[PDB]
Amino acid sequence: QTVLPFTGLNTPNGVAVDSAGTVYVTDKGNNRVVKLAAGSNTQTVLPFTGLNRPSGVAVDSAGTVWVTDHGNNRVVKLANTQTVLPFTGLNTPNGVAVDSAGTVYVTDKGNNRVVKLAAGSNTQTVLPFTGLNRPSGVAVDSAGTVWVTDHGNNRVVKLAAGSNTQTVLPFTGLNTPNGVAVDSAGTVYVTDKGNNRVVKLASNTQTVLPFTGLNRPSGVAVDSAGTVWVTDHGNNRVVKLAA
Repeated sequence: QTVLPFTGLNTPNGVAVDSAGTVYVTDKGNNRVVKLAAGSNTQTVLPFTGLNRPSGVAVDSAGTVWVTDHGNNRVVKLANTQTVLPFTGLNTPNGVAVDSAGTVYVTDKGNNRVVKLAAGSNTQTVLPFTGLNRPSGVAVDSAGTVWVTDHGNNRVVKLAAGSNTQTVLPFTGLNTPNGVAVDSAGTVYVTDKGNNRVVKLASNTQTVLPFTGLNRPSGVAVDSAGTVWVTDHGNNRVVKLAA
């Protein structure tokens, strides 16, 4: 593993990576989002304003950055105009994901639900998950399958594309799973926050990734080359492992 050269992070939560290898991190305790260009030593604070304990971050292929502004019950995006997305009724939203169509998915953690907003729409859809308990991370693959970490229930669930009912993924021994990412090949990675580890599922037999010294890992992201980035929330750092 290598430790990325961020400085002064305070409980980093979410992480996202784009196709040029730029890494974006929500610096939750400093109310800011920072980024590192590939191979750079200086981080840049993005011109978001008014953030309060931001949690999740996602980036689309057009370089637009979406952040769940947890403490303000809202989702904001940056194209340098910041705009607030027209979600309604959110309660401490935390995970965010965006598909190729520009559809934004949010885990509405305080309301035990997952909602989505189609691009340029004033229509919020509640996804038909059931029995969720503080859902925390969300990922969506190219086929439209949605994965959610059901933090409070120590499980990961998914709604297969076109399905009306969720399935529980065959992970074993999770303790408050927090972040989820899915690569091009359908491999799912989950930060098992309460066990200080990152696991993955290609299969019903999971693997533990060979990170060392994690302390409540939170966010996870994977790039097109299979490199895995994890916010090591308890150690105020971001670490990565190449494939």
